[PDB]
Amino acid sequence: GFFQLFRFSSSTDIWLMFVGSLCAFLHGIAQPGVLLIFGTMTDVFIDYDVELQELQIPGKACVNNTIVWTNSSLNQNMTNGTRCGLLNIESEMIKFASYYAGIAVAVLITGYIQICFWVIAAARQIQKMRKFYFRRIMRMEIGWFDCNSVGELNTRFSDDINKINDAIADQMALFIQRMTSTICGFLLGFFRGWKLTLVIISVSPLIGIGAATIGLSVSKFTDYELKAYAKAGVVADEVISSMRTVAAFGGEKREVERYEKNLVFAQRWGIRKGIVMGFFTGFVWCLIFLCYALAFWYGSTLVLDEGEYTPGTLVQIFLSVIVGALNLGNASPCLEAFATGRAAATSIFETIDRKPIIDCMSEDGYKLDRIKGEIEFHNVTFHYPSRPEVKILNDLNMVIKPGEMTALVGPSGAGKSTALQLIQRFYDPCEGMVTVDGHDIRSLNIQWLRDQIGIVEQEPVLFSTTIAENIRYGREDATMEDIVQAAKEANAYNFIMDLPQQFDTLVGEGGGQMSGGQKQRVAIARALIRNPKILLLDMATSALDNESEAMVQEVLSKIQHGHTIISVAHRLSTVRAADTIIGFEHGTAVERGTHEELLERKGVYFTLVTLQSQVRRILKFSAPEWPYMLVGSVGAAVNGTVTPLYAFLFSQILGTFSIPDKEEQRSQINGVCLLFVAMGCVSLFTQFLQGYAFAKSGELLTKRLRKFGFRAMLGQDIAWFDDLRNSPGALTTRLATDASQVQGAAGSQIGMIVNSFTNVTVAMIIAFSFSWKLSLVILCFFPFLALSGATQTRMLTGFASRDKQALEMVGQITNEALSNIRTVAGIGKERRFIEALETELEKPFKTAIQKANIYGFCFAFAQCIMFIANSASYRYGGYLISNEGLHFSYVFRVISAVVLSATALGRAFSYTPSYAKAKISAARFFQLLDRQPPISVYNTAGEKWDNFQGKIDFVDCKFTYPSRPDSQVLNGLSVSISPGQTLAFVGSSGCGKSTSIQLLERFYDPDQGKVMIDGHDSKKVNVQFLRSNIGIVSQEPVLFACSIMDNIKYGDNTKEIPMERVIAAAKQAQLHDFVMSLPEKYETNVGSQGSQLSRGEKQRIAIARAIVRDPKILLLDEATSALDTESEKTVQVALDKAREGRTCIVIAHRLSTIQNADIIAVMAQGVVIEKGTHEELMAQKGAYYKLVT
Ligand SMILES: C[C@H](CCC(=O)NCCS(=O)(=O)O)[C@H]1CC[C@H]2[C@@H]3[C@H](O)C[C@@H]4C[C@H](O)CC[C@]4(C)[C@H]3C[C@H](O)[C@]12C
Ligand SMILES: C[C@H](CCC(=O)NCCS(=O)(=O)O)[C@H]1CC[C@H]2[C@@H]3[C@H](O)C[C@@H]4C[C@H](O)CC[C@]4(C)[C@H]3C[C@H](O)[C@]12C
Repeated sequence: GFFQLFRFSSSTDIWLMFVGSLCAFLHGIAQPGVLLIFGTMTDVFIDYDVELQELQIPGKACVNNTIVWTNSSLNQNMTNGTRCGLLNIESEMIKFASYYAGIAVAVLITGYIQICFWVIAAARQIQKMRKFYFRRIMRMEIGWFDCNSVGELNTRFSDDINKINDAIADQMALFIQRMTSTICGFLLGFFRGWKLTLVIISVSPLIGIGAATIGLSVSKFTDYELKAYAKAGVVADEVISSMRTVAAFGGEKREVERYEKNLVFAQRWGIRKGIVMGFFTGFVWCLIFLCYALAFWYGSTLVLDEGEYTPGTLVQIFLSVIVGALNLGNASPCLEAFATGRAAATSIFETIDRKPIIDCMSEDGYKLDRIKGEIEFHNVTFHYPSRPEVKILNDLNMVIKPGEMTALVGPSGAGKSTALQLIQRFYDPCEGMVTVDGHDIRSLNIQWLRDQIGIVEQEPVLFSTTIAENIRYGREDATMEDIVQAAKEANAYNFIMDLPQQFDTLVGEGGGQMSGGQKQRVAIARALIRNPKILLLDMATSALDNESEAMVQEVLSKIQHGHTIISVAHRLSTVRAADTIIGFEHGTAVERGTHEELLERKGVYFTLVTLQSQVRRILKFSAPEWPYMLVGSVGAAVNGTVTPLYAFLFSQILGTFSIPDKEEQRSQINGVCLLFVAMGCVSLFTQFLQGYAFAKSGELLTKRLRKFGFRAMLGQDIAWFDDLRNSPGALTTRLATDASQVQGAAGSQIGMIVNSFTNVTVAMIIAFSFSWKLSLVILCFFPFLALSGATQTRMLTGFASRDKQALEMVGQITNEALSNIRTVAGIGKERRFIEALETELEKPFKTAIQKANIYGFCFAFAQCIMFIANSASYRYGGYLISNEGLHFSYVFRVISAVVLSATALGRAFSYTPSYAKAKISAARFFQLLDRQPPISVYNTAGEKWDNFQGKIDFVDCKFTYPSRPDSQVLNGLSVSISPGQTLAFVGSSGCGKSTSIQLLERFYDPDQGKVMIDGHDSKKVNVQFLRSNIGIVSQEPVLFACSIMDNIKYGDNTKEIPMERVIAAAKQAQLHDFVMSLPEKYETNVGSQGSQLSRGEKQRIAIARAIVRDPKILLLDEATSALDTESEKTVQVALDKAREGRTCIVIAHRLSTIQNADIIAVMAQGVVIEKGTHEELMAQKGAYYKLVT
C-alpha cells in the first residue's frame, strides 16, 4: 500500500510532518494568490491614464475640463467629480508595493518550514527503518541466507531504501503545494467570471499533458540509455577482461568492428531523446502563446462592450488558469516517485516481520548445567532448503561417547559439511530429534547451546578490527592477561613478538593480512578462550600453503586434549591416532571402529587407502559536424529572442486598453493578438530544430569518439592493462559514461552561449531604450534571479545529495557481518554487529539534518526574490508615472523584460552539461588517443620476412615485472634450441618460469639479456609477422560468446577464414566425436546463456583454438589442471597430438605429462644448470628425484 509507508513514526514525528503540511498548503496559494494583486494593479494604472490623456486635450468643455483644473476645493459642484486627485498614483503604489513585500516575507518563512520539516521528519523514519531491517535480518535462520544473495541484500539496504526516502521526504511537500495551487488556480478563475474561463479551460488539459511529459521524460530516458548502451557495453567488457588472448591471436583489427556495429543503438535513443524533450518543449511553448490569443481576442469582446470585465480581471482569470495547468502537470514527476517507492518497499516490509524458526531469543528453552559431553544423532533425514529434492543424510545413526576424539570419514561428499552442522543447530532435522545429555537440541536456549560448542572453520575469515579484540570476540569477559594464554597455546605468541606492533596491529582486513596458515592460528585462540567442552573442526587446513601444514596440525593433534573432539580429516594420515572412527559411505555411519577392526572389513578407511594412501582539440576533432551545429545555431538565435519579444508585445496589448475610441480596441487589439499566432506557430518549429540538431551533433560525435577511443585502447602495451588503478572493471566506465561528458564542450555550449547572447542583449536594448532610469533599479536584482532560474529546474549545488560517501562506512560494517554469516552465528554473538551499525548510523543522519536547512534555505530565497523584485521596482515605477512623465506601458515593458529574461538566462544554464568536467574529460581521451606505447600492433610493419623454423634462443633473461612491484628480479636464463624439440621448464613456483614464456610473445620486453628469433632480436622483430606463427594455450581457458565452431573459426582472421582445416583439426585435436554428440551440429552457443561446459572438456577447445592456424612454435603454458584425472587423460591424449614437427615449451606441472622429451633447465633461482635430457637426473637431483626422496 502507499499510506503504509508512514509506519515508523513516533508521536513527535507526526506533528513535525503536520506543521509542514499546513505550511505547504499555505505556500501553495501564493502562486495564484499574487495574481489577485497584479490583476487589480494593472487596472489602477489604466484608470489613471484615461483621466490623464483625456485632460491632455483642450477639447469639449475647456472652461471646466470635464471636472479637472481644481473644481474639488469648492462646495458641492461635482455631479460627476471623479476626475481629480481622487486617484493619487504615488499614494496607491505604496498601498501595493507593501502587498508584495508582505507576501515576500510570508513566503520566505513558509517555504522554509515546508522543506525543513519534511526532510528532518523523514530522515528520522529511515534511521528507524534501516535499523529494524538490520535487526530482524540477523535473527533469521541460516537457511534463509542460503537462498538469498549478498549483493541482493545490499541493494535492499542502500539502493532500495533510497527510493522510499525519495517518496516520503522531499517529493511530498513539493507535491501538495503543486496540488493546492492547481485547485486555487482554477477556483479563483471561476469566481471572477465564469464564461471567460470556460473557454480557456478547454485547452487547459492540452497545455498540461505536454508539460507533464517533460518532467516524466528526463528521469525515464535514463532507464533506456543504460539499457541501450549495455547491449554494446557487454562486447567491450569481455575483450578488455580477457585481454591476453585477443592479443596473441591478432584479432585487434576486427574486434572493434563488432563494437562499432553494435554501437548505433546508443546513437538512436540519443537522437530520440532530444526530439521528445525537444518537440514537447515547443508544444508547451506554442500552446501558451496561442492561448493568449484566445483570452485577448474573444476576451476583448466581453470587456469592450459587455463591460462585465474590467481589463485587470481579463489578465487575472487568464494567467491563473495557465499557472493552474502548469502546476497540474508539474505534479506528475513526483506522482511517479510515489509509485516507484510503493512498488519497491514490498520486500523491506516483508523481511521486517517473519518470525522464523531459530533465532536469538533468551526465553523458550531449558538452560542446563553440567553437560557430560554427550552427543547423539537419532534416525534423521535431512533436506537443504535450497535444493530440497535430495535426502543428504540417509537415516544417520551415531553416538559420540565423551572424553576423547571421534572421526568422520567419507569418500568424496558423504556427510562433508551437513553432518557436522546439525549439532550446533544451524538447521533442523525433519525427522529424528537429536539430543545432548538428556533433552534434545530444541527446548533449550540457543544462547546456552552455542556457548559450549566451538568450531574451527574451513577457511579463516577475520573481521576488520585488531588482533586484540579479534580474539576477544569469544567470551568477552576475558582480559589482556588471559587472551595471551590462548595466543601461545595456539602458537601465535611467536607471531606476537615478530610483528610491527603488539596487540594493535590493524591487519584485520584494511591492513596487510597474513597467510592462511597464520590466519588459522588466530581462530584457534578464538575457540580456546571460551573454555569449550565440544570441539568441531571441518577440514581446517584446506585452502592455504602446505609449508604451514606441519606446525598447525601439531596444535590440533597434540596440544588439544581433554574432552570431546569431533574432527574430520583433510587426509587420513593425521586421524589415524583416533578414538572411534565413525566414517561411512552414504548417509548412515556404517563403520564405528578403529583401523584394526577394519583390517578385515571394507569400510571407507580400509577402502580409500589403496588409491590415496599408497577545446580547440574538440572542435577540430568534431570536424564533419559543421552542418548540424550551424542549423542548430540559427535555430538557437530565434528562440532566444522569443523571450524578450514576448515582453515587448504583452505590454503592447496591455497598453491598448487605454486608447480612448472604442473602435480602436477592435482592430489594434486584433493586429497584436495575431502576432502571437505567428509567435507560437514559429516556436513550435524552431524549438524542435534547436533540440534535434544538438542531439544529433553531440550524439554523432560521441558515437565516433568511442570508436577512436576503443581502438587506441585496444592496440597498446599489455603492461598497462595490468597497471594498478585502471583495472578492466574500471576502464569500461571511462568508455561508457566519461565519453559522453565531452558532448558539453562542443555541441551544447553553442546552444547556451548564443541562446543567451540573443537573449540578454535584446532584453537590455528594449529595457534601456525606453526608461534607463527605472531599468537600473531592477537590474540590481539581476544576478539573484539567475539563481532563481538555475534552481527552478533544480540540480543547484544546493541539493547536497552526494553524501553517499558517508554511507560507505555504513556500507562496510553491514558487509563484513553478512558476507560471513556462518562464523557470526556459530561464534559468540551477533549482538555487536547490531551495535556497531547503530553507532555508525549517526553520521548520515547528521548530514541529513544539516542538508535540511540549506536546501531548506536556498529553496525559499530562490522563491521570495521575484516577489521582492516587483516590490522595490513597482514602487519606483510609480515615482516615474506621476512625477517624471513616462507612459504606464513602459513600466510593464522594462520591469518585465529584465526579470522575464533574468529567469530564462538561468533556466538555460542548468539544461547544459557543465564545462569544468568537460575540459578535463576530453583531456584524458586526447592523451589516450595521442599516446605512443613502446610496443604495439599498429606500427608500420617492417623488419620481417624470415622463414622461422623455431630457432628461438634465450640469452640471460633478467626480468622485473616492471609495472607491478612483485619483485625486482625474475630469473635470468639462457636456452638455445633446434626446431622440433622441447624446453620443458619445471622448478620454482612464483613468477619465475611462467613469466619467461609469457615473455615469449610481444607482451613484455627484456630490459637486458636479449633473445633471438632467427639470430635476430625481439626489439627488431615486428609484432605482426612474428605472431602469425606461434600458438599459445593459457592457464584459465577463455572462450568468446559464440558457438563451438566459431571459436574454432576464431583461430585465424589473417588468412581466408577457414572451414577446410576445421575438419582436419577435428579428429586431430580430439573433438570430432564430441562435436557430434551435441544438441545441434555447430550452433552450440556456450558464451553466457546456454548450458555451460566443463573446464576439463573446454580445454579441448582451448587447445583446438590454436591448431586451426599453421603454427611453427607451440606455447603449451600450464594446461591440464582439472582435478579429476579421468578427464585429464582425455586432454592428455590431445596435447600429445599437437607435436611432431613443432617447437614446444610445455611446463608440465603434473609430472605424468611427458618426461624424456628434451632438457629441463629452470630451478628456484632459475639459473641454467641442467642443459640435459631426462637421463641425467640421477647424480644431480631433478624433478622426479625430489618427490621420491
Ligand atoms: C510553471 C512553473 C513555474 C511555477 C513555479 O515556480 N512552481 C514551483 C517550482 S517547483 O515546484 O519547485 O518546481 C515552471 C517551473 C518549471 C518550468 C518548466 C521547466 O523549466 C521545463 C521547461 C523549460 C523551458 O525553458 C520552458 C518550458 C518548461 C516546460 C518550463 C515551463 C514552466 O516555466 C515551468 C513549469
Ligand atoms: C505569467 C505566468 C506566472 C508568472 C508571472 O509572470 N506572473 C505575473 C504576476 S507577478 O509578477 O508574479 O506579480 C508565467 C508562468 C509560466 C510562464 C511561461 C513559461 O515560462 C513558458 C514561456 C517562457 C518564455 O521565456 C516566456 C513565455 C512563456 C510562455 C512564459 C510566460 C509567463 O512568464 C508564464 C505564463
